[PDB]
Amino acid sequence: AAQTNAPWGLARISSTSPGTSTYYYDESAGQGSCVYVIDTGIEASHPEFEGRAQMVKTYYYSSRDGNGHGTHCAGTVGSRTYGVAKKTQLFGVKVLDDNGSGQYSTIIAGMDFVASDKNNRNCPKGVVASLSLGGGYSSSVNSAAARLQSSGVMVAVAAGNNNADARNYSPASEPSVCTVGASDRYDRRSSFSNYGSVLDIFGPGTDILSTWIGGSTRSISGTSMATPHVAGLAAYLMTLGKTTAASACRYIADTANKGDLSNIPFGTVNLLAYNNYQA
Repeated sequence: AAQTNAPWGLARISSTSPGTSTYYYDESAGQGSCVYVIDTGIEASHPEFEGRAQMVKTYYYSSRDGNGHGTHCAGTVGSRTYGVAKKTQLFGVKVLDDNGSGQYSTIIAGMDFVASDKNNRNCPKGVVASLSLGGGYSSSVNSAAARLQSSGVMVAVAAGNNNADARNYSPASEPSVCTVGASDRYDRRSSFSNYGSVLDIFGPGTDILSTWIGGSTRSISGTSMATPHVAGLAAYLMTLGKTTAASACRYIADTANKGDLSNIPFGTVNLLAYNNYQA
């Protein structure tokens, strides 16, 4: 399948070169997979989600996304126009309030929720969780991410936006999950992207167009935006049967575009997520 005039990040993930604008992907499109977006919620009523999104859990007075961030991330995973995996099922878990903040204890509860809740959902092709959040190092946060991964969920987490080594942030520093840095449309490391040995992969993160609340759209930047590209890619690849939740991060690294990013510090991987789709 070919989506013309796609957001640059979608085009980038199906291309061996920057500077194109068509997204190419297998029509299976993540059907039969599920992606949990653990964030500020999801505006499931947005036409871009086509009935494939729903809120399953909140820790606050509403499950609605009063912020936009979670809706944007969910859009990059799976919206019809802005998403990598256009037929996946999206499940929202609101661990962050409408100002985008959340306690680590709530975030941990949300991760353990997903590890169990997937047994209440139909995801024959596999389960992914996208975590566009983080703060300072916490062994308990890292352990919760490790549990979620161990339970059979492909966990993708943001590297962080501090232009610093991600070893000092969580859950980015957890070795067993997929830690995602951000790049721009010219294959440069995003100016804010964290780096370091704990990163597994880069995805598009600067000037990413996606869904927003109030049935709208907007372009924002962050490792928050790169993470759902990788989560959606994992769901897409798992639906194709090319990899599994336990092996998807490594498979994405194995098949990535290699050596193509600039300003990658010595010791950080130079790997850009790539679907290797031959039309």
